[PDB]
Amino acid sequence: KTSRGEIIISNDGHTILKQMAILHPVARMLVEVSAAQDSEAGDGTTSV
Amino acid sequence: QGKGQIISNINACVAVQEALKPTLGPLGSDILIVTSNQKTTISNDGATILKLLDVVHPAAKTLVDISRAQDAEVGDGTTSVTILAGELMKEAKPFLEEGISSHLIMKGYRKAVSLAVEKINELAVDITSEKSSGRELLERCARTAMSSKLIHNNADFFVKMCVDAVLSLDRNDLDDKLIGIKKIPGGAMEESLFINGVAFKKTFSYAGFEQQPKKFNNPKILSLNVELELKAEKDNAEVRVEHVEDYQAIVDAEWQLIFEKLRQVEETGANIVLSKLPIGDLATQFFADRNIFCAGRVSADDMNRVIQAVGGSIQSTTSDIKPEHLGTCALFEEMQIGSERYNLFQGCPQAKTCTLLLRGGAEQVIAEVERSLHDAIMIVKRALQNKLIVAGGGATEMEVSKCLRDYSKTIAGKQQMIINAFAKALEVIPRQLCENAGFDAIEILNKLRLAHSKGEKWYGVVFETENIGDNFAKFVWEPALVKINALNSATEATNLILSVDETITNK
Amino acid sequence: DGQIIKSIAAIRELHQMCLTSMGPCGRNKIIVNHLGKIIITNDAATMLRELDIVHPAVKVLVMATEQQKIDMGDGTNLVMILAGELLNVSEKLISMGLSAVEIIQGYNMARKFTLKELDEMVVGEITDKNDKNELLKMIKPVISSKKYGSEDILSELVSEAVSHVLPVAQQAGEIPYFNVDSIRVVKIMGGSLSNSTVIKGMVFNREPEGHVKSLSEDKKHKVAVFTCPLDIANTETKGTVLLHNAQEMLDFSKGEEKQIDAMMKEIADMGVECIVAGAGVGELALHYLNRYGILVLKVPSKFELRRLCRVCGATPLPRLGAPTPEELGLVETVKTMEIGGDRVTVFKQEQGEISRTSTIILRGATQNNLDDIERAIDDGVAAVKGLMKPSGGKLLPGAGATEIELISRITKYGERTPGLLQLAIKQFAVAFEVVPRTLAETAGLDVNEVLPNLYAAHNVTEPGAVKTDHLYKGVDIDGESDEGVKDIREENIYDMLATKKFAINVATEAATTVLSIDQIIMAKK
Amino acid sequence: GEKISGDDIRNQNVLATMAVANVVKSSLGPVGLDKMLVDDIGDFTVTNDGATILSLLDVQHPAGKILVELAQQQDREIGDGTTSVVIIASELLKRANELVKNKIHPTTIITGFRVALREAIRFINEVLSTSVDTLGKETLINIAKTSMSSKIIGADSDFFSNMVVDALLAVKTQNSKGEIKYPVKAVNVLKAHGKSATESLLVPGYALNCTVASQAMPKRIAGGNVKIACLDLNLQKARMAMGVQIDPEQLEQIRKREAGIVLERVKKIIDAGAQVVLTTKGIDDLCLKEFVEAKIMGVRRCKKEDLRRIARATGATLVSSMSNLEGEETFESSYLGLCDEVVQAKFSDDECILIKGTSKHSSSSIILRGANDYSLDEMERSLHDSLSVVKRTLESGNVVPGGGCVEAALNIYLDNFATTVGSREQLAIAEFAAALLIIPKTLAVNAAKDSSELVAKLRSYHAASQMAKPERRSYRNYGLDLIRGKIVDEIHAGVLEPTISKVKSLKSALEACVAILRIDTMITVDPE
Repeated sequence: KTSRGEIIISNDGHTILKQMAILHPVARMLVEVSAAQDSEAGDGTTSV
Repeated sequence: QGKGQIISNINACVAVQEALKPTLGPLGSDILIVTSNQKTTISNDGATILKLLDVVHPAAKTLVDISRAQDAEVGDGTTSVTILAGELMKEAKPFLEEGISSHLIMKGYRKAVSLAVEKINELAVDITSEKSSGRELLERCARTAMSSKLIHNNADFFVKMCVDAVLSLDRNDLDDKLIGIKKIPGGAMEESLFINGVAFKKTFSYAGFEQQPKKFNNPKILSLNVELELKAEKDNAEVRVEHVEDYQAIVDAEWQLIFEKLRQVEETGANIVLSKLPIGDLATQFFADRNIFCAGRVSADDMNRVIQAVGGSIQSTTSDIKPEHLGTCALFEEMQIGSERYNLFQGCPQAKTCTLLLRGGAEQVIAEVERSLHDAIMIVKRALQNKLIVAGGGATEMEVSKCLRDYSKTIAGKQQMIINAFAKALEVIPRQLCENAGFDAIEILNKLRLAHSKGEKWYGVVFETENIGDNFAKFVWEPALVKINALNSATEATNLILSVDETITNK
Repeated sequence: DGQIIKSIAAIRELHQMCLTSMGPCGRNKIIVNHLGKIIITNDAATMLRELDIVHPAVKVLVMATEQQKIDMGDGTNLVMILAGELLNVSEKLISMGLSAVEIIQGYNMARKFTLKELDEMVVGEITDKNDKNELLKMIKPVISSKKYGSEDILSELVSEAVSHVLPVAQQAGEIPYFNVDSIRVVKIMGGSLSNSTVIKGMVFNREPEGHVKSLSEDKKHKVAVFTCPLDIANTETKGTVLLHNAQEMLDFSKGEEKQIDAMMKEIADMGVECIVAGAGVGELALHYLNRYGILVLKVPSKFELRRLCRVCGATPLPRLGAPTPEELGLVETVKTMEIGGDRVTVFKQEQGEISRTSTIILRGATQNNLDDIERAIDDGVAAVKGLMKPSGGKLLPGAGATEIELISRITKYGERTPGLLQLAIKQFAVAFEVVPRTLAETAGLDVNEVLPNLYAAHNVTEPGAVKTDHLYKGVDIDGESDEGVKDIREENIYDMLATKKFAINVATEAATTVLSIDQIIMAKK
Repeated sequence: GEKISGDDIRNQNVLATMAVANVVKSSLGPVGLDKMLVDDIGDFTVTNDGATILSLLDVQHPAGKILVELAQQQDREIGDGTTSVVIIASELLKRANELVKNKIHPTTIITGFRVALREAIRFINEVLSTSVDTLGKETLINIAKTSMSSKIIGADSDFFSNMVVDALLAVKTQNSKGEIKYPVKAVNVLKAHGKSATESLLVPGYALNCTVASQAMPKRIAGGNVKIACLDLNLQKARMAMGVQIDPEQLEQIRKREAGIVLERVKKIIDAGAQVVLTTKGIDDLCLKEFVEAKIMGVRRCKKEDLRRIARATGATLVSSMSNLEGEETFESSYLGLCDEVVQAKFSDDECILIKGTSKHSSSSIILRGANDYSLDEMERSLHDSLSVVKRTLESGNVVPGGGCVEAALNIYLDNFATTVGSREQLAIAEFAAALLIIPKTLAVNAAKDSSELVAKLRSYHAASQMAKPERRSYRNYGLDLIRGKIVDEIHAGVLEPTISKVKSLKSALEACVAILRIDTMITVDPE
């Protein structure tokens, strides 16, 4: 549930990490990893 | 109030039911519970778990009241009584949504238990003859309980020493107070000793410690409640005195009163003199020259066990001691374990009791060991009046479970569903076993339906080989007569909780 | 509208609670007192005892219920629901404009009328006096008010208890009053219903003195009850020991031993089988007591000694002397048998004579369920009292069938009393309609099915045939709940005439007291 | 933000959906009753329809919005009998908690339900009813008596059975490349206060509720070939320019020239010949007087949505402004349609123009009279929903017996199907078969009867039908009577429900429970 009330139900790793609220400085860079997996691979995100 | 109050009373039992799930079975785990006595209880059997459990909701005390009834009755595996009674209340949630009254539920479970009393007699068989008997049958029944809780690997050495202690019990007497033992801290976990008599720790120290002889060949036992110390008289010590020399005579009289009684202790000549009250340092250096065993601060329970062993008595007057008040035993050997000396009474005139000396620093280990001895006397009592047993592992209830489904199928309409829920509630015993063993409850319970129908009767569930086999032929057995009062007690308690629609709390 | 009305809402909370606690299909409750006392029972009488009373009419109901426990005590919630139903009907009568005086007159004139209608429902006129067999059959339906699970086992425990206390003396023996306090039930944790036994003597839980009670197999003994407890000799006021010299210092302890030699040997000279000691004694008493084989009762209570005088049959000696051969009790066997894991000292005899004040050992798994059985024994012996002290209590049709015929009788009385009595009497029969609806509500049946069954039996008419089926048929639910009719003669479910006779006077008294209250006055409370 | 993992999420989701589900279960079956909702804003609606209630109800946990969207999907599929549909998937979540506590994997719970519904399609085909099947006099009346259930209008079934059937017979049109179907949602329902349902009027066509602006205008138009013109052009004093703005006589001439053209624009309508003209925005008495001399029936304060269905049904071209290929303002004769019969009738202290015999698009309107607005609130949504059942009845002749006949029958097929699959999925079939039986059990709860007594007898009659393949009939029987509590064939009682409604009910209920079982955790981000 986002700040505006958007409900998204999925197992996609890139979608979950996109709206995930992370208070850890290094763990925020893990979202960039999922962003590169969608641009380069873009398939089987749940397995990757 | 209403249907919601009954669910609130059931939910109070669910917290106890969910905590007792690991507490059943050999492969069941343990739960940690802290009490107000600063005693951390880690145990398998739920016998002492329900006593030390903190009760929050008032309705949860119903399972505690029925636990003490089955505590002195069975004591081993009684945690399944509240689990089965909890399943009867848990499976009653869809029944509360319907218009079925609790009294219609009362008649449903009663007809299943009334037949179950007859089935247990039919499912079992008289053994007797040249088959398993004393020194054999007692070892098979005691090994099931004990090895299913603690000392899993070393149970071969540990249980064998405890079974040999119960062998001293004989028929025609069968006293129930013979299970009294003591707790010995310290030592190795795999080391244990056998003692046929009362053992009591020093608990105090005095200058004549190292001078106390530990070995008496033919001691004489004497019990006295007289405390040895300089203290005021019983009521009033006020003495009117005129002359000055009489005040030193009072000091002499206070000494002569004690010193004359000190000579009367050594005048008897009994090599064992026990004081019910503490012993001070005033009589130490005197009585030490006589070189007779002495122990102070002895508990009143240990003094009563000596009276019931050698037939002694406690007297406050030495001149009134009768010739039979001095008891004798076969041998007296004082053992010292961890700088703590222990007296030993061997060869009492009549002793059927065996006090097991344990070792180790963990206090929670003896909880089930004392409970195992409480179950050991139950095995002896239930092997005499009626001779029969059933299979072990907990699969006995699954044999009668399907027998209730077959009979009640054709019996009076709606009463089929209520009894079928009882037979469904009997499946929780193997269900909690398959959960803690990492097995598959679906495949096993489906095979039991054929194992309890086309598989005749005695085939049980084997945890060691992860297969289904006969526990009766395996020689591992479980007491049959303990399930009669266990199944009937849970029904009257469940019918009482479901009949309470409101709870009143003053203040 | 703020006093005579709102006062009903205070009882309405307790009235709804009594609807589910009445009948064999009723519901139990959990009670937690302010001091920590826990009570679980289906009877609302004990509930109102420990519950804090705020509204004044609540104390009126518990005192009226206490009057039933002194007399009857069987189905006390019947009149409580009837009294609570009058308050629900009162809201209908007050809305009509009837004054509080005329409403009481409607209930008062119907009270004397209802007492006269109790003679028309009389059945089972004759009853045996000293016959136990017929008594065991009529006491069985009395248990149906409480838990009906086993009525046979509870009757067998009463059978062995009455057989001892019963004076017998067939024909006319000048039979005295049967003592209720003589029979005393003791709750024992553990065991099934069949494990319970009956002790002809006094069942005590304590430790035996020397070893265990024995030697009484040859019988022929003498037991004397001592009212004065045996203790260390002392004066009334607190004294101080004053020694004139040092020689008396060593003789003080020896002087007390001389008293033990004098007192314990003098009381043991006659060889009493069982001595009654209400206080503590020293350890030196075992010298003379174990020598002569005397059994010792250690620290009993106050109420257990009054019942012991009728067991051993010994004269209550006011002072403690040497046992007098003139006044002595006759006791044969005294043994100690282990039951629930501890040695239980019992005074039970074997034949040889029949004394009074027996006891019953009650063994059960659930201690909470034993409270209802303990109250069932009190109501069980109360059923015998109605057939004992009075000439007879006879019988009346139970299961609410008696109140059904009264509805037609009260209806006919309303047609003959015009004026304000028309609204009072016709609604007075409505107060009797809650009794059959209470049994049907606890059973879960639909009222729509029960209503024509209640109208069929006693309301329609009585045919000219002798002993019509309407009188011997009633509302009972086993398998017949679909039909709604059952014969009460085969099941033999009956109630005594004294049950409803005392309830009608309470129903009017409870209505007269509450409905006459103009306002509630409380000063610093 | 706030994130919780484990069974705490699935437990709070089921308890939240079950709490709001038990509220709408009181409306199940003919014995159900409506309920009131307090919106705190001053508006309230009393109805048993779950589509509106779940939309109005504030959803606390975000998992509850899945069941809300489920009711919205039923409107696009069927839309009627929501009391008997949306409560089916609510029972699957209760028994799912016991399976989660077990070692069964959540996908195995899902896979067990997938093979259950996929095989249940053939199970429905066994009890499936053909187009003819039972007597089926008009085959609509037998279904019309079923639509009276689930609602409080069942007491009027002596009328509404003839009302809905006789009205929808003229709705048949040719569309979708020669497909014969009823254009649902094109039926206009009118409400009137007073009397009872027996005063309703059936209009084989379109009926608009409105009167003439001036009382001096003729209120009666009779005869055939009646032309109607929908004019949405606003007639009012024109506003100024972009703000550049601009002898007051020449300034007043602006209104004189505009109103002069407005009078000429009406004269162009006079030459058209249309008997009825419509005007959206209001006008003064100047332009109203011209309509009197025009000998044409006008109407003002018209709703735009009402005129959109007029141009569709009649076929005339809706004209929002008068223009042509040139710079001349006029009205061409090619923008008018034709109708078989058009007449205005007086009904309930009011009048309405009845447009019948529409050649372009055929439809029908139902003008009903009732107690009041609050009494017709339930009767409104109920009749709008009953239009879909009659559509699905004649579109597909497949129907099924109602009153718990399907749920009681599917249990027997799944009993032999559970042992067929076996392994770990056998327990999932048993829980799925027992969950379908909860709906007919809750049916007798609202009727204050004993359901288990009927289910035990009803299932025994369906069992004797399946156990004997060759069968005269000593065994076969079905149906459940709520009033008398007996088992009787529904051919006499007349309760039958379309198959397409029940198939799509269980088809959508499958993915409803799976959406909850696929949620591992729930996280909520605080708003800005």
